[PDB]
Amino acid sequence: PLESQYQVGPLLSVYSGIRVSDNLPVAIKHVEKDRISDWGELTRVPMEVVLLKKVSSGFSGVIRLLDWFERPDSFVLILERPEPVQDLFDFITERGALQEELARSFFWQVLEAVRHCHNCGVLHRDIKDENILIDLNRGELKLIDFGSGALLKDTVYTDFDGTRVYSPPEWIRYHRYHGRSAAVWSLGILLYDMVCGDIPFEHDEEIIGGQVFFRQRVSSECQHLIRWCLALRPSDRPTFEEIQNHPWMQDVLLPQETAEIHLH
Amino acid sequence: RKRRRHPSG
Ligand SMILES: O=C(O)c1ccc(Cc2coc3cc(O)ccc23)cc1
Repeated sequence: PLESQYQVGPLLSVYSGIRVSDNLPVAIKHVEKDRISDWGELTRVPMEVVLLKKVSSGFSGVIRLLDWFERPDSFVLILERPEPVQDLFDFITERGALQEELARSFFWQVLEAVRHCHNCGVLHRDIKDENILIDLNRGELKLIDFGSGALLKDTVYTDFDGTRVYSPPEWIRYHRYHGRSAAVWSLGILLYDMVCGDIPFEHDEEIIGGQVFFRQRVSSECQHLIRWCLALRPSDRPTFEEIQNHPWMQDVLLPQETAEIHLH
Repeated sequence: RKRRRHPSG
């Protein structure tokens, strides 16, 4: 039973919760069956549950699915809840454009988390600041919301339900994309968002236009990485290895250094 | 400049 094992709190459809077995903080996410796009098996479950199980492990860069329940009209997902947290969207809203040292640490942690997803056969398809939680005391970032994800494949994708302003121009123009290169595009949008204080593009014409204007002082090295991730042609984009070998990405802070310097 | 969230779904 679901109501007995957890104390359900108010809204955060995600609710705050505590696991009665040990007073562990949890997030209780409810997903209505009628709105579920893709299904998979593990036992028929939402694709989101499949992907969350495949990435669940000791690696602290992705949100951990602790348990799940099926109800007549919905599935209930018990997710870990770090405290204290703030999502990266609210963090950037309040603080504005982040120092490049902080953006480097955050972006590096997102890269490691996305690599973890891909290593586990999972494509997130909705990388954005809203879907990233910041453990304010440990300086560790967590990728959340796999509700738009899919199994990682090397063939073309012709469906997409993530966030359009983070979607790549080949999706806008031709409604097709490949997983890793579309992911790198969204990471370019995220990095610009970090160092400039907001995303670069709002309209489709901007997404496909191929021009990146910097509204903030950003180093030549960081500008180059962003423009490389935002190459119009997917094959012109860097691999994850090329991103992490890029000159701007060197000498990253440790997560605890990041918290002590920038979060405490 | 209006910074805003963008629903996915
Ligand atoms: O969909 C998921 O996967 C998911 C959803 C919610 C959480 C828990 C959470 C705790 O504090 C928050 C603050 C925020 O601004 C956003 C989310 C949270 C975790 C995962």
